[PDB]
Amino acid sequence: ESVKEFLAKAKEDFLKKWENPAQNTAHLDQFERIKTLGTGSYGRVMLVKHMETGNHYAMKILDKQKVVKLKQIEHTLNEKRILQAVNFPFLVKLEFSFKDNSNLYMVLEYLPGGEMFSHLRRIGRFSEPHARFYAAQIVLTFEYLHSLDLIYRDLKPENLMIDQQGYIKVTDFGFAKRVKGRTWTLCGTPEYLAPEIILSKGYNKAVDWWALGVLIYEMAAGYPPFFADQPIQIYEKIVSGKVRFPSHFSSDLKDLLRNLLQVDLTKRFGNLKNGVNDIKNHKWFATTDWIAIYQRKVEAPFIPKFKGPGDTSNFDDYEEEEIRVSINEKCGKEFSEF
Amino acid sequence: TTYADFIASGRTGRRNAIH
Ligand SMILES: Nc1nonc1-c1nc2ccccc2n1CC1CC1
Repeated sequence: ESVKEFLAKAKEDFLKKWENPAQNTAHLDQFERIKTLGTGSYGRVMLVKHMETGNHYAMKILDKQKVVKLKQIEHTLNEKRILQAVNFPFLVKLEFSFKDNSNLYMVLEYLPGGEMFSHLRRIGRFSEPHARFYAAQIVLTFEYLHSLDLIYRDLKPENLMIDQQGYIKVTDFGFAKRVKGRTWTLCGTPEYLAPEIILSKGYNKAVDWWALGVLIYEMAAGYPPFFADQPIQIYEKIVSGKVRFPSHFSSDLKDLLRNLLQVDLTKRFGNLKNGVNDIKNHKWFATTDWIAIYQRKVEAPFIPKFKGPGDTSNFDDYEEEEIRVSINEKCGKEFSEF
Repeated sequence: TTYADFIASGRTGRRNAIH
């Protein structure tokens, strides 16, 4: 009942910003370029210093011409529109957004603790209580996002940052979409795709619950439930209706994962009449105090070593490329609302 | 072991999104 009340007020706040988005809140000249944190299909993320405050931020840079070539215009507009409107403890904050002749810029809070991905690969795997701690934060985040009619569509350890208190922040809203009915875009990461996406069906928020099953399995095993050298071989594994669990997985963990990694939509947890409560009330989460997680009162199982607000030791090294700004405006009409 | 199979695979690094 308090969840319904909290979400009702959360929806009112969201809808005001969704209907009247913040636009052009900074300029490139207000930032000092420090280091490239990463490059991917998401363009590039740069560590920057905001000169007026001395604050460090992670600046996502997208080339307008490349977005157009990749047919990602609508997805990029969704990303910025959604990010500027949301407000949740486990979501990365969009601090500023702007564009120039060549690029789009999204300035986000910087998490020097780095991606869950890097820590997970290095350590190998997380114990069940450690994995449960992160999984509970995802459960609350999807409960929040789904109540706003938002589908996330890109859950993976690469998209989960570890904050200075050991809690997570979901980043990368590149495929996030506000949709009341079903949708059809083939998007996401091969290992995390629900069978309904692979089989070109209309799908809904249940794909995020399947992706949660893949994440929990990956955190607890150290490898994903479906892996192979090529995406096609991964797709065949996903649709086969077969999953194998390590012998160290508890009975409760296996039961929860068979209900999340469920090919049948009428049977998938998160998608039934009781919605998110089928997950929250599962035996694997019996020790989880949901309010205490939300309030960040639970002691985190792992805290990244603090080496300063601008330290990059948790990120890999990338070739440093220029930020070129053409003298001519590119794709003006396409990115008018950004 | 499955761990050894994963480690020897080409997909242990950061995975790119598809569209
Ligand atoms: N916030 C962030 N604070 O440090 N890194 C952040 C981050 N924000 C992102 C938004 C989109 C995609 C990747 C992102 N990363 C991870 C970097 C390795 C690329």
